[PDB]
Amino acid sequence: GSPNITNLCPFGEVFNATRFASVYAWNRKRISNCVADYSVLYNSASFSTFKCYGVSPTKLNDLCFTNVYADSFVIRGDEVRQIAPGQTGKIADYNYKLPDDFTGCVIAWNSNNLDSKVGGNYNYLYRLFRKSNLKPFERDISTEIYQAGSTPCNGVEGFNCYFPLQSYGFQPTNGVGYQPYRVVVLSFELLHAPATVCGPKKSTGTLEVLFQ
Amino acid sequence: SSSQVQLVESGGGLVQAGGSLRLSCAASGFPVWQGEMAWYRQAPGKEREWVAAISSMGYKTYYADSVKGRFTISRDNAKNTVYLQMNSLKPEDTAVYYCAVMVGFWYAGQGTQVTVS
Ligand SMILES: *[C@@H]1O[C@H](CO[C@@H]2O[C@@H](C)[C@@H](O)[C@@H](O)[C@@H]2O)[C@@H](O[C@@H]2O[C@H](CO)[C@@H](O[C@@H]3O[C@H](CO[C@H]4O[C@H](CO)[C@@H](O)[C@H](O)[C@@H]4O)[C@@H](O)[C@H](O[C@H]4O[C@H](CO)[C@@H](O)[C@H](O)[C@@H]4O)[C@@H]3O)[C@H](O)[C@H]2NC(C)=O)[C@H](O[C@@H]2O[C@@H](C)[C@@H](O)[C@@H](O)[C@@H]2O)[C@H]1NC(C)=O
Repeated sequence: GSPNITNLCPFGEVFNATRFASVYAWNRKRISNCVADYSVLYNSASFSTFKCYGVSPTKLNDLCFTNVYADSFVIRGDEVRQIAPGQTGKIADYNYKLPDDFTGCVIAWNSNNLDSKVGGNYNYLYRLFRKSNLKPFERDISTEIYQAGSTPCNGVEGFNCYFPLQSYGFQPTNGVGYQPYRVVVLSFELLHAPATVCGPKKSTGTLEVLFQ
Repeated sequence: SSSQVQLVESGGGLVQAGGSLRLSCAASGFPVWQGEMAWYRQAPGKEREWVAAISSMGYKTYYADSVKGRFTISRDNAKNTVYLQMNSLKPEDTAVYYCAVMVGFWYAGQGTQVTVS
């Protein structure tokens, strides 16, 4: 027959979501126990980045013993280079860290037309200060006052005592390096038990639905 | 290190009705054998129209009724390229043609314009 709509993989929901997470609170969606939605399509015009590391994107079709994690968030154009193995900087250090041996794909696109507004969109936040670098795929959503000097802060902001999250200000007139970019990181979770719903790499005949 | 994932169509152009054209689709970042690949076309007025497809890991081909007998899809795994052979072109074959691969979702190229007088 045909799969239940509950059994279609929600890749379209990842890329087409109306709102994206702030990078410090990056969102992870597990894609599992599902088969491809043949109505979901993107082209070279959709993305400015689509790079995979150590893996073909055709692995996204193999979910019988694998889950896909789609991590998504908004950062600045000039920070997209940090969503890659072996990078350092504000995003890699304190917000979203990929491992040196990363296996998976990174997709990004310019979201100026949705995420910037006249006078600035301030709803996207990043972590600016942290006592140590994030481990790969670590997530920090704490909001403790950061002690930048030797004097303890005792929970009050001042010189050397800073609230650690700060807002991007996305204006449509910003240069492209300061415009917002939506980012989707696809990685794989190897499983020990077979999926209830999935499909083989070799075609089973689903292509006929495009000509119906 | 990284590999960019990209599909680049080429070979479009202007031909008078009854003529032929062979479109090419150079793929990057995945082996074309490992994916279901397909051609669709984008007509000025109309929505997306799938015209031809070939199986993952196999040779079974599919075609839109509107192009059966006229178009042939094929795959050169050594050149990592897919082709669309278009014969006996009719003026309502005029559209921008895209190649695409199923990677969880369809991912398509940049398009190549085909105009049939
Ligand atoms: C889920 O998202 C899909 C993908 O969105 C894109 O990708 C994401 C990742 C972001 O990067 C987005 O910014 C981006 O849009 C949606 O599909 C996309 O929809 C948009 C808008 O509907 C569509 O863009 C249009 O494309 C046509 C065709 O462009 C080619 O052809 C012309 C000649 O015909 C040529 O000149 C071009 O160079 C291209 O080669 C274009 O004509 C449109 O122009 C209009 O808008 C621009 C805005 O800049 C304006 O300047 C023009 O003057 C004119 O008004 C416009 O650019 C994307 O092509 C399309 N992408 C794909 C892969 O399909 C998807 O939207 C839904 O499907 C669409 C087909 C459309 O019907 C939408 O209304 C639907 O909602 C979305 N899905 C849902 C459910 O929301």
